[PDB]
Amino acid sequence: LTEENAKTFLNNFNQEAEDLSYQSSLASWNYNTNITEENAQKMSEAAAKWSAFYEEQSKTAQSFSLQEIQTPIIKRQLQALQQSGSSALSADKNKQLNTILNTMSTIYSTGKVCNPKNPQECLLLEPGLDEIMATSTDYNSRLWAWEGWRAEVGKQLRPLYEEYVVLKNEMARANNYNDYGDYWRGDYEAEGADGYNYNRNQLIEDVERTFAEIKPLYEHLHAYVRRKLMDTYPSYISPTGCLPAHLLGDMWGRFWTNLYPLTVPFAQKPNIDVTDAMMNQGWDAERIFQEAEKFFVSVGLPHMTQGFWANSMLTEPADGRKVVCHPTAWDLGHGDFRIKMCTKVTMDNFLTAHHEMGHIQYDMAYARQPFLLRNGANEGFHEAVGEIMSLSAATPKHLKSIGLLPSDFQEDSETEINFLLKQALTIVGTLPFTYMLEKWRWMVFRGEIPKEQWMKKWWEMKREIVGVVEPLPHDETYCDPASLFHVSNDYSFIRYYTRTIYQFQFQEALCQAAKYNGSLHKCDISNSTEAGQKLLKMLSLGNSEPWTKALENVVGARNMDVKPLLNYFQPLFDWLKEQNRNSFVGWNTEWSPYAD
Amino acid sequence: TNLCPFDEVFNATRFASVYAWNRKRISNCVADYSVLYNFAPFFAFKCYGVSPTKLNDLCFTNVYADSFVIRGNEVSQIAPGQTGNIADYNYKLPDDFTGCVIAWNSNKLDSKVGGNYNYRYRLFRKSNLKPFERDISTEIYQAGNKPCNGVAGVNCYFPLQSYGFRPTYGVGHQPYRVVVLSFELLHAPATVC
Ligand SMILES: *[C@@H]1O[C@H](CO)[C@@H](O[C@@H]2O[C@H](CO)[C@@H](O)[C@H](O)[C@H]2NC(C)=O)[C@H](O)[C@H]1NC(C)=O
Ligand SMILES: *[C@@H]1O[C@H](CO)[C@@H](O)[C@H](O)[C@H]1NC(C)=O
Repeated sequence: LTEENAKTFLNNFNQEAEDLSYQSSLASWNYNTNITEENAQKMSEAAAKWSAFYEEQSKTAQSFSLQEIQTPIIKRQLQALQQSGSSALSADKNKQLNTILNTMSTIYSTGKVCNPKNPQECLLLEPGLDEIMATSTDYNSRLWAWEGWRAEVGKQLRPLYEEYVVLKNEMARANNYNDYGDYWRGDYEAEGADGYNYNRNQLIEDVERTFAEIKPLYEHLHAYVRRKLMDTYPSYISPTGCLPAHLLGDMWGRFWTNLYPLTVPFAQKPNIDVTDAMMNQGWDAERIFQEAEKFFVSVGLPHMTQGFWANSMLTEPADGRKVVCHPTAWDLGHGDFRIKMCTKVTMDNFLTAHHEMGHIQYDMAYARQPFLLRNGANEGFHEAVGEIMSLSAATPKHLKSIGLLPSDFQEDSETEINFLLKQALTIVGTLPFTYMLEKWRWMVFRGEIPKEQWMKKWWEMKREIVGVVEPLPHDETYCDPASLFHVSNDYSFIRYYTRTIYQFQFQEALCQAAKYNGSLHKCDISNSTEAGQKLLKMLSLGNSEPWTKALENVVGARNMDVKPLLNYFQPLFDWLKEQNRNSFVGWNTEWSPYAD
Repeated sequence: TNLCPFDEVFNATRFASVYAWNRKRISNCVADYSVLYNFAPFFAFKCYGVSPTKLNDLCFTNVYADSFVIRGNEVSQIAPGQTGNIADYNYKLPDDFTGCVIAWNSNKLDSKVGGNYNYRYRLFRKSNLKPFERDISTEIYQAGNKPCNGVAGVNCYFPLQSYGFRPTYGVGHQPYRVVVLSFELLHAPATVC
């Protein structure tokens, strides 16, 4: 039978997985929103039940041939069920991996450093070091905070990361994969027809095919900031050298958005940073989220569910319970959607609200697909879907419509230039970081870097690729990369590289569909249902069709494309070239600020 | 005037499962359909056979009223000529159906934290139901060519599964009490007026 005998099995599996996976999500949400000792044990048991059931179902489903039988939908569902993955380990390995992950989470969650002058006052990262890295203007204090965070947590994660990577490579080898890097890269393998084909091996060769074309755009942006930072700390900057690793606007420098007031071209024009206006006019979290929802309603997307407002966190709990303030969008299951985020009255949070609500909208779109296909087409689509809304919501014309900007405001050459520079400082600044991190982790998972050369290779590639230098050499005994949340929680990072192109492609397609004319960076798709429908017809697909077809349905392409990004950033390249007439464009590995 | 017992079928502490609906023969009563709206919030009251307004000046013979509890997605499946997972194996209506349906939401009455598994529905019936057939029997359903003789394994399955209602599922997967009325005029003196 095969086909009709597997249809019945899938019917059995779906309406049992949908009920035994909801409890684990609910327990995880309860533990995350309220940290105690009972919730952790409840989550641990609820995860174990689901793991055992998934193992049994995968073993049952593995023996169904699939040589040439079945319809494509059944074939996709059954192969997804068969692929197994993390449940092909014995109990010993499973429990060791689980306790390693738990110890990682415990160490990273409550890391602390103390002020050298005042030993009593010891600060965490969320309330204590984020503010320092964002606003602190003392070079020595910033270096102190960076060194403390790199010296406390980095000590306690090296052996854990060694054991974790060893176990992950062993599991991936057992899962008929080359390594866990190949396990990560296998998400892009599409095979559903002729022409709609892709290979795991071809992903890496497409990365540098789009990095080199972006490399000289970043060089002019890196040089201009460094010359601008020459006067900020006149002694503590070497123009004939790279940039310090701690004066990058964050703890690691993922987003250089905090450098905008220290790199703004014009100081006389009204500042597009509307945090002051938001604070003055009397805004709160409810107002922020209602304004975010009105945008999606205007585009022509469904309203937020009634339970969303009554169940979402959206605010610091205060009270007496401890929570986790990492923004997330939750899809518990059976139709439940919630958002956990510790919102504050700023603009970064204003855009993060749009990002998370875009995640929620994409999750809502494919609710009618089968359980095994209720996923995004690939890991790099959620971020792009989220960001193509912040792109339209961040424009000064949109800011003026909601009354945030003055009603006598006038757009000129200054406003467009400033807007483009602010957007570039964030979008362009994160691509080298993402590429470096993902490449380094891929080499680590392939085992090409020894334990005695991890830091050496990491910093050498950082110097020759991104172009940032360190204030004091961190010995190999530490583990610098493990200090990141995604590294310590085992999250894929190349999605953060594919977003930076898919978002621009989707933005240009929506601008063309919305009957807009003019420059690309003044689109503001609003009150236009054409773009909404064009986006929804592909959002609703889910994982049922290959990502190549999913992309084509909107863009009319079948691979990555940098041309929309270059079109977006065209008006800045020329200005940077003209303004850098006396620039020493170029960084070197040999120049290190410290002695030897 | 002798009122008709509608309050004891519209106001009950517990309804019955989908696969075994609870039929009730109603006869020799004064049918007052105005008190149906006394509840007020109805998910769907548009109904077949007769005019939207009930036309209370209609005299019928015995009338059947059988009720159950389903999801919100499957409320639209209670209609003549409608197929699916619940109108083929659990409850089917005639193509010339006379009478109609009533449904409303109830989440603060029959859905408890931790889930209640007292509501069950049938799947894999092996043959689409004829109108008004119950099939309470629970024997393992054969899927293949192997004689499973009462033990559920390999490719032989158990036909009943539980809804497991919990609060905060959303309107789609949230309890909806459903009661339907079938009007009969098969000769004989007319009683239900
Ligand atoms: C946060 O979690 C703690 C325990 O994990 C909750 O404290 C208990 O909650 C359960 C749930 O009903 C009950 O036994 C009591 O309300 C609490 N136990 C005791 C001994 O007091 C706490 O209620 C949770 N916080 C919130 C806001 O739900
Ligand atoms: C249903 O019964 C409850 C309690 O018996 C009562 O409070 C309610 O009014 C009744 N609904 C009616 C009469 O419509």
